[PDB]
Amino acid sequence: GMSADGSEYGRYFEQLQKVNLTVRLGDTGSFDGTAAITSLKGSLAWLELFGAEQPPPNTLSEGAEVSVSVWTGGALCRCDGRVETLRDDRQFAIRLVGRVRELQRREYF
Repeated sequence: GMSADGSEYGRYFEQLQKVNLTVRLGDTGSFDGTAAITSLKGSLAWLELFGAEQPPPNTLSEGAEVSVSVWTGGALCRCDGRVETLRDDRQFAIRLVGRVRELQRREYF
């Protein structure tokens, strides 16, 4: 039902799994962190950082383009996204867009 649903995202992402957080910092650089999920509802997840390595103030925003990455048993499933609705410098949503492809695959021979 129309409640910002998902498709196959929860085949790769999970409610307690963790994701990279590549934030384009258009004025600064990038800020590329880690957070665990706490709640996953289709295209939407909610996050809690991983540690005291947190961004500068005023810098995160609710529609920052941010890109996620998680490993699930075969490749790197990464997805571009937006923040959707921030809550704090360490607690925030994300909304997956552009589908999740197997971009990377731990190139170790």
